[PDB]
Amino acid sequence: SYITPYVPMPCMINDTHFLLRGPFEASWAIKLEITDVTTLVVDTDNVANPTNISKCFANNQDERLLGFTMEWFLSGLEHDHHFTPQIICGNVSKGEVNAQVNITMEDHCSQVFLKMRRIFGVFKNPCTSHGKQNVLISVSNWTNQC
Ligand SMILES: *[C@@H]1O[C@H](CO)[C@@H](O)[C@H](O)[C@H]1NC(C)=O
Ligand SMILES: *[C@@H]1O[C@H](CO)[C@@H](O)[C@H](O)[C@H]1NC(C)=O
Ligand SMILES: *[C@@H]1O[C@H](CO)[C@@H](O)[C@H](O)[C@H]1NC(C)=O
Repeated sequence: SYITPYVPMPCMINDTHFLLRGPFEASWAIKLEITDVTTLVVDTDNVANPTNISKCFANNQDERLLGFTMEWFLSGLEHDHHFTPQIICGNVSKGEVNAQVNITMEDHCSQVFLKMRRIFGVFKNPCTSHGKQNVLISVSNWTNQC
């Protein structure tokens, strides 16, 4: 099989905060926050799915590398047709997160949790408790957090 060179550096802040440092020691990092706070609402122009979630990083610099990193991150979940979380792109120029991933479904939450547990290791299971659950994806600056 083929080995991608665009593998980020994972680092876990805590049970709900995670970072994927852009490959080749980039000056940026993908920020993943597990939270039940809804920040984004469905709009006629911002709906996305796992197949074109890269379009939530259009106006960003080095958008190619961001797309490659998100591609690495979503391996094994996008190919799944039974993994259909609502994904809402956000206006980064207005201060919104790059993407909001609806993981309210027990199965979607379970899949995201298992992928992130393969990446970062053991942490608190967010799907035990019911209710709304989201993964907010943004791009933050690397300040040598780890
Ligand atoms: C997890 O880390 C973030 C980032 O520093 C912080 O805002 C948040 O309060 C932390 N959560 C807990 C439960 O400590
Ligand atoms: C992703 O593709 C769907 C159709 O498959 C489309 O409706 C949606 O607008 C696309 N996402 C973006 C951000 O353009
Ligand atoms: C997330 O999904 C649930 C059910 O799948 C839905 O009730 C909720 O409205 C969705 N979130 C948003 C912001 O639309």
